[PDB]
Amino acid sequence: MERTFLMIKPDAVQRNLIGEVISRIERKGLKLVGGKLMQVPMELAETHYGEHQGKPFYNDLISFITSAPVFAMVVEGEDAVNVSRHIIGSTNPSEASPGSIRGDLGLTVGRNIIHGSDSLESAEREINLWFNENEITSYASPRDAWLYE
Repeated sequence: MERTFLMIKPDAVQRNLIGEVISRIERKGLKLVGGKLMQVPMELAETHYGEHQGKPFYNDLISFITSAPVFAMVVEGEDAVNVSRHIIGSTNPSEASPGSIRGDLGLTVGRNIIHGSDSLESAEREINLWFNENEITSYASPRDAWLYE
């Protein structure tokens, strides 16, 4: 089944929203398949946000993402990448739909609660970068028979 990478950012962790964010993912029907609270190594940060490398907000993205732990997640479900993006909401929390994570919980584009893989491509990249196969479980849930055909 389709999988994506999610990350609860240091802002959420420092605001004590880990529980709140996880509930919103769970209840949508996505399956938590890998997860770990971890401090982010300087190496890992740069390679993860490689694609932005030139920008006006890169220096401050590295310092931020490493300023406290994060909750790194691997979530599984049908259409996971775009479903996740849907409940996460637009980058700018001022434009993200009310009801979405960013919409309800975040204030500013730089401090916006949670990261989600933006494509099937970067999903597979990000999953392999943050997790090793043996950290990612794979299991059936009672509700699976009732989320899908």
